[PDB]
Amino acid sequence: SLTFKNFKKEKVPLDLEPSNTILETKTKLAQSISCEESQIKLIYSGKVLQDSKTVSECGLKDGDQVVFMVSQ
Amino acid sequence: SPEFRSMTAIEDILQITTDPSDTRGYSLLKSEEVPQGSTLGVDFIDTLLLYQLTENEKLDKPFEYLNDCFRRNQQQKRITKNKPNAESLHSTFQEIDRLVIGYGVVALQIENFCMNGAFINYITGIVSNVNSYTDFLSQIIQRAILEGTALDLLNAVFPTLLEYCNKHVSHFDLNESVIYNNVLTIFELFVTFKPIAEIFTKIDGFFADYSCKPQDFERKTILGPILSLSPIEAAVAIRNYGDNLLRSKQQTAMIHESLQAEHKVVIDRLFFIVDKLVRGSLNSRTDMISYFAHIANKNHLRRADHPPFKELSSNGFMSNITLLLVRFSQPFLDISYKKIDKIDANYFNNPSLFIDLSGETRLNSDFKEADAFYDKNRKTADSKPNFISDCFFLTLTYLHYGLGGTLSFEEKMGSEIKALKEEIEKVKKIAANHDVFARFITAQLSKMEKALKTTESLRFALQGFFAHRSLQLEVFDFICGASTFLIRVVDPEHEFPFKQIKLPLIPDQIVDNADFLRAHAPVPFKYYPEFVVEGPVNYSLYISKYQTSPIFRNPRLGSFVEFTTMVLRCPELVSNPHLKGKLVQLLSVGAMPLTDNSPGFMMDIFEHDELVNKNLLYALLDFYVIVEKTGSSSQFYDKFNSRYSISIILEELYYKIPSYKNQLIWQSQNNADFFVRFVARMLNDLTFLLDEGLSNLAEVHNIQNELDNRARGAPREEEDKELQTRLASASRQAKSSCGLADKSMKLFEIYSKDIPAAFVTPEIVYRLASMLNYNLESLVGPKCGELKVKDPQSYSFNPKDLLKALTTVYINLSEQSEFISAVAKDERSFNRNLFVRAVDILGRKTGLASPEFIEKLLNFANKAEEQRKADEEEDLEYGDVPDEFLDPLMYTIMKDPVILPASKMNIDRSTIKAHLLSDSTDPFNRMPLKLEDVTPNEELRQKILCFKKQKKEEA
Ligand SMILES: [K+]
Repeated sequence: SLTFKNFKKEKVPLDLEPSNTILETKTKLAQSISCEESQIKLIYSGKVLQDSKTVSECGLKDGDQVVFMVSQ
Repeated sequence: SPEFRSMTAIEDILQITTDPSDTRGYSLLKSEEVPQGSTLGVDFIDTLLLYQLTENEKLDKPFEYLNDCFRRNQQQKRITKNKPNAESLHSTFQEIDRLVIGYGVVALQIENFCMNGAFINYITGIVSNVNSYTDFLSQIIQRAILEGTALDLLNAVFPTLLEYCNKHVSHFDLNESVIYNNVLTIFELFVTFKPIAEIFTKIDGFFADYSCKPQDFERKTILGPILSLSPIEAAVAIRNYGDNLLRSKQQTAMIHESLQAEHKVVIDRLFFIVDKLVRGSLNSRTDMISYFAHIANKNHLRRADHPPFKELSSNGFMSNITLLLVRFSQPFLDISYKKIDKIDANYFNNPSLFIDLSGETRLNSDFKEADAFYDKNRKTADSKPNFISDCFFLTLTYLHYGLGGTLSFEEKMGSEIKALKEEIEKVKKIAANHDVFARFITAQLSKMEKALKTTESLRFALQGFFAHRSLQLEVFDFICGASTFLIRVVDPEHEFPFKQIKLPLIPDQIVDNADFLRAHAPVPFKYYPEFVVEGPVNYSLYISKYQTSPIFRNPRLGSFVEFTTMVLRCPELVSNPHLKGKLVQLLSVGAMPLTDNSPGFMMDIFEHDELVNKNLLYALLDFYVIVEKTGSSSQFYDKFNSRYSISIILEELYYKIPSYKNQLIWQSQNNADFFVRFVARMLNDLTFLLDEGLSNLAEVHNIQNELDNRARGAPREEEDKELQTRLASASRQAKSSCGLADKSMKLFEIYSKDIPAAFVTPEIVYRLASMLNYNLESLVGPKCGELKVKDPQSYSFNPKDLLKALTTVYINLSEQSEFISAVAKDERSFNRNLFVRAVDILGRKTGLASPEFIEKLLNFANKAEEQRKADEEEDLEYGDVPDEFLDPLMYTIMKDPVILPASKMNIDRSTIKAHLLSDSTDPFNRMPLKLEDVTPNEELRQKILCFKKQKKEEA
């Protein structure tokens, strides 16, 4: 599926069904580090992603690169 | 190729290349291998823009760069349209539009996205050149709305604009022309999007924190800084006026005009903005009421005698809000009044939702009854409020605390400036030999000089704003609308102005009424806060001093005069007599003839408005009496100031409006008891008012001579400042007493002219003779003759006019034999020579008195002296029993004198017995009386006996 890049480069491949929410994605990305889903922002193709939206509704296919940001 | 052109259009529009190390600005793309591939085109565009914004360099203004990419994009589309293959490049421009806008949203949604700058710098760039960012911003707004993230946008933009206004400009105020305009343009751009308008009040810091101090509402709240934009801000006033305070009138006027033109545009724009909020949704409009109510609630000391200015909202903020609230109220108060019933008269029947009413004095009720009224009255869960009704009473709240605090601030400035000039003048005299002391004195001069410049500049700016007729008209029209509303609340039918209101509400009362009157005060009106009446009237009195006053020639003026006359006609409505004092003072300003001698500006209404012409005369004659019972009370709006104000109106009504002249004559003929009560009061004040005026005028001289001393006694000099206080105080009281004396005497002259017989009935005629003769003695003797002040007009002191009026009264009553007789019998003052001296004095002001007038006065005096001569002849020849031995009704020597307990008259036991036989009253004052209650006058009985024995010895 998808690739999640940091600011300073640094990639984290997540396997997602085109159905789980972006809150579910974050909870997965958060799990894949040592942080809370609340500190994670996601930015894809000219927009911030939203907790309610399904990876499907976002227009994400496999191979795609999405920026993540970690917070305070 | 055509795979070129696209690639190169992308290069020129994002200003970026890869291999490429030549020719134009463009940043060489660093450094990833994935973007090293020397094609380019449509799907590399995200990558490129991500490089620009996250990867850095000194792309130090990321958001400015986005805007330019967007401009450059629009540019290229236009240039491409008119060339062979516009189509082929369409996919390219779309992708750039798509992503530049998209990331523009992102940049204005989360703080750390780009790694140069933050919201504050992006907003600063926007404020600096808003017109350049506007098309892009509009696309940004629209994109966020469409993706369901508008509030994220607003919470980055608007709180950031707060900080920009408090921290990045030295003063966000009218002086910062470009900046304040661009800030307004930002609000307008956003708030014109309806989905933005509906949630705007949900922005962080839209409301004030709980701990936010009142002066900080205008600084720490989303709308504060823009709402505070006004020419009556100190820094603005100093810049525009403190500039050259010695300017001509012509020169000051042009400054007023630019500032008014500018202030008008600001109110228009603030109103457009807030009206969007109000229309956005029930939430937004309720939150606005809430926001304005909180500001009002924490600003009550704005009306204290010495407001703590630094702990309160500013005049500019509060006045601007007042005008916006006025503007929201206009529609339901237009002259047709068809929407007037939308405002709930029972607004205060429930406990108040937004306005804090704790500590607010009511019109005719105390805390006790009002809280009781809430209990009985209630109104259920949720139940409230209605925007229109919230807005209307909030407007009244601001008129009092907002505008009202602004006009009192300005009113006191004349005195502040004069005191300040005097302190500076004194400190300028100090010879400071010691360097430290010399630095001290100059720091003190310089601090006072700064305060003086600030105050003088603000007086100008405030004058500019109150002379601004276009703005003040709105305030006064609100007042007139509010007046109609309030007459509608009082009406038992609640039908006015569609049907006339019938006054009086309760039959007129033929010793402690307060309780009765409160008990019959109308509900719910008696519970309305005093501020609903204090606001209009303070405003109206104050704004009268302006040439461009919104009151002068305003066709709605009628409504306010109507309300005023109602309030003066029905003592029940408003218990506070200082309030009524202000109201009558307002009517008197309306009655004052204009500089060219034409009727005062309210004369027309007094004449033609039915509710007024039916009620004002009675109202004035009744109020003239009632003010006596002013228990606790003090000047101004003193009983004497009120009587003075009433006299002006009475006198003008009688000169210029025949219908009021007839109503006056009518009251004297057909309602004598009411009318005599007014006259007795007028007469009684006239026994002391000249004395009081002279005495105060002599206390001025005592004080002035104590000041002059210089070798010093002190014979006591208490405190020099207390002397100036005592000197101003004696000056006030001198003017107020002489002024009233002049007016009362003139009322005696003009009335006695038409209804001489009202002035000659028993209860008036002896007291009148006594009072006229006494006042005559001052005017023609040393009481007036030894008084020498500079400019006696300063003190309404015209002994010549008062003498002229006084002597005319004698003339006007000169054919009433009861008067001729009362004057002839007044042993205390009467003396023919007083009239000779009057004639000699009147002839010292040429034209004061005609020869015809002089002959008339002398015919009068001659008749009086001749009545007195006849009386004394009658007594020498026929008055062989001393008078106090004679029964008062039977004229014969008393056998058994007794004292009546009510009248204290002596009368013979047989006479009172014969009286009480058929009529159970004191025959002199009609007081209930039983024979048991008379008291033997033994002392008197012994004189009569001694007397009868003296005479028995001759016969
Ligand atoms: K009407």
